Amino acid sequence: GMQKLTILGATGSIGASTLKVIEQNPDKFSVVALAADSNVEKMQQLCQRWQPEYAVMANKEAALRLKMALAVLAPNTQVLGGQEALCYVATLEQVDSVMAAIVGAAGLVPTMAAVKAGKRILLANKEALVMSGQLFIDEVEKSGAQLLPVDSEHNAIFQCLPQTVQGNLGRCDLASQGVSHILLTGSGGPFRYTDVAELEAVTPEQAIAPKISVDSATMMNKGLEYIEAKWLFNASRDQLKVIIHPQSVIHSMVQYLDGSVLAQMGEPDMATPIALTLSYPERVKAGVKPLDFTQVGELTFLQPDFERYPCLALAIEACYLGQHATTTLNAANEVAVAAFLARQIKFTDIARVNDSVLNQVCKQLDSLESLLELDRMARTLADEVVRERA
Amino acid sequence: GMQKLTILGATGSIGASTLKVIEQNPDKFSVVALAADSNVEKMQQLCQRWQPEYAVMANKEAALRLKMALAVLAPNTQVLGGQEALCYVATLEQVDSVMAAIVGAAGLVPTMAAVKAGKRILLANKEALVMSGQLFIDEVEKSGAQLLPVDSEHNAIFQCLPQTVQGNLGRCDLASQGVSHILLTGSGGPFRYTDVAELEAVTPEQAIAHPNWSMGPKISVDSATMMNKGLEYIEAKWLFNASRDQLKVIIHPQSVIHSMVQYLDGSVLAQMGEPDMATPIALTLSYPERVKAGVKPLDFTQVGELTFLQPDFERYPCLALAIEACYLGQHATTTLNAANEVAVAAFLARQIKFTDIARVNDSVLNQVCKQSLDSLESLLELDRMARTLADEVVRERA
Repeated sequence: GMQKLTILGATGSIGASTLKVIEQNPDKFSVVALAADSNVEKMQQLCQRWQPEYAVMANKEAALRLKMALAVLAPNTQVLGGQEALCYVATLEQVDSVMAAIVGAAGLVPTMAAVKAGKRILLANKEALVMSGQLFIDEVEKSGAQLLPVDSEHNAIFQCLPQTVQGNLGRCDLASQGVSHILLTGSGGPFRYTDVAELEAVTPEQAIAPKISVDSATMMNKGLEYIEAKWLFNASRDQLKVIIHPQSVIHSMVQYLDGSVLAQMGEPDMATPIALTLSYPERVKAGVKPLDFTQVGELTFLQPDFERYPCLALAIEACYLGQHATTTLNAANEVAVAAFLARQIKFTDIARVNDSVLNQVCKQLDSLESLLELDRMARTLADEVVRERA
Repeated sequence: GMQKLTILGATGSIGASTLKVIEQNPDKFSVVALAADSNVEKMQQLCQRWQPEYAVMANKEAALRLKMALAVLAPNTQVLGGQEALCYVATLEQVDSVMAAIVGAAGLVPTMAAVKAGKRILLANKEALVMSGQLFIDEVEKSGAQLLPVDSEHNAIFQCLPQTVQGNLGRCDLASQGVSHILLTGSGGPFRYTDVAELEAVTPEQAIAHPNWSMGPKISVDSATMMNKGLEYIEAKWLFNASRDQLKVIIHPQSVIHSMVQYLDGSVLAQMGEPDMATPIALTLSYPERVKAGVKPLDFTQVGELTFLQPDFERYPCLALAIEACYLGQHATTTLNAANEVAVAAFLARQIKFTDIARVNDSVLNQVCKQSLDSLESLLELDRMARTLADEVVRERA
């Protein structure tokens, strides 16, 4: 039958890619609610095109402006505002799936509301597993919600795993389904061939080839992905390897016990992984062409050097320590990057800030509230370490 | 519980790879019968190690020599000889799976006997589908036998396909499980970068060199002409029920990727691994589970660069013939396969040039299908007729 969707985070690239898949499959997917942060203009255009039952701005002042516009552009769309309203559209009885694409800590509560209601969760918020991995997996178990990862690397891993593990994410023992290890691939960022010595002098201009760009450059992006993969797939440290693949044609791979490797490849378009999150276990047209082997060029592989990418080592370390450490590390890194971009600290100080803060905190029963509180503490400590370094 | 095996073709590399996997999993697999053609020395050593209930030599004279060697060294091994005995061990009530690794046309009857008995078939004979695809698929359907492909390409495709297709091979509509197409992958052979003009003069030595897998002379030459990929195309049609829109061919020179499947959402699944036949075998034995195969995980720090090319039909005319033969049906694929056996043997005998292989294949195929209810017997007969014609065309070329 028709699958009914709420899209949390409708005005960014993920939202757009989701809508493109839905546009290719009007017989299968129906948009009940669209929700966003504060890009009212884009949201007006989308409510006009999609005429959803509900439209929600996270910001109440932004909601008011949208309401005025939709009196005219989408008169049958009920406009709402605030966090409560995000939870309300994420938990509607008629809704089957929730694209959880509101980014940052503000995404936690609405995503979790969808989990507690037993929805299918198309997970495109990093914070849910980076900050609150154990909570999320427990609440998913308790409600019977289905979790499907949107992000490219996770989605590729998901596709490369057997059906038995796919249907029971975060609870299968991987060794028992024949998995030796997961190969999380990444481009290595723009400093992949740069001599370690030259990293000290790197500028924000160079690092950007904004926040997510700097994370690419440090491989903190991959670290956070590693942490998420641990929770999504219940992988131990022996089961999770990071491989640099500079061309990003392969999006990730799984090594099996018999020697077999499965890899997922394709054109660089988020509609591909999204489309599977919506259609699983079936497949649908995504508006993405088949891979052109005439243009992929050479594929190569490198082992990450932890001297080049110290943030990657920290994230791996933090992962073994648990939720408190991953929350701490994620928070500290937001502050550290903001400081680098503000010119206050060198590129290589990002890891130093992260490393001090992490060491300070972990030298000493969780909720989303207590973890947000730790996130704030960690930020305060990072502000102080940033000061020591200027 | 314990899976019971008959191995047809125990003394070659496939047999050895199968026995390596079994040796890693004594709690899961047990060998009921071993069968071979005339390598008594190797069979004696294997019967001594495995002490199977039955040992069969295809050649009755060889069976007699084995029987004498085994009286004491393997006293509980009943030794048998001939074709009837191959069918008997392939159809035993206690046997669950049959590694069908007897190569050539001689493999047809025993492999078919296992099919008709409803066994799990670990298919490692090309001829079953190249010569008699339609027959095999129909008999598999009737008996409830399971076909699991051993060959590297097919096994990779199998792994890149969804569980629903995997459990119902040759019966599923591929479009309906989201498949756009299968990408059949080949190395391109040692002449992949060679100018077409220089192909005329190439030698057997050149044709056999720098291989990514261990292969005998014939299969190596087929790799050089891309006849290998053509035959595999024909098999893939029967095995996956793939239409003319669903089967493509691509060159991947390093043979790290073994095959790939393109899906409707843009997603491509690829199977990769060390060039060790224990990997695909192991899955044919363990499916839907997995087992240790004695093969190391792939080391991505040593695979080097992966690249892709497109086959040029001027460099690979056999590939065009195979595709054409596939559209024409069983008679044409049987004819082509037979003609190519003769043509390659002639090239290796230094009677014809490398580029005469396609010319011989092309004449023979044209002659037969210009001039117009199948059985294994009638298809063997066509194979012999096509061989006679190929012998004649080889003579014209020397």
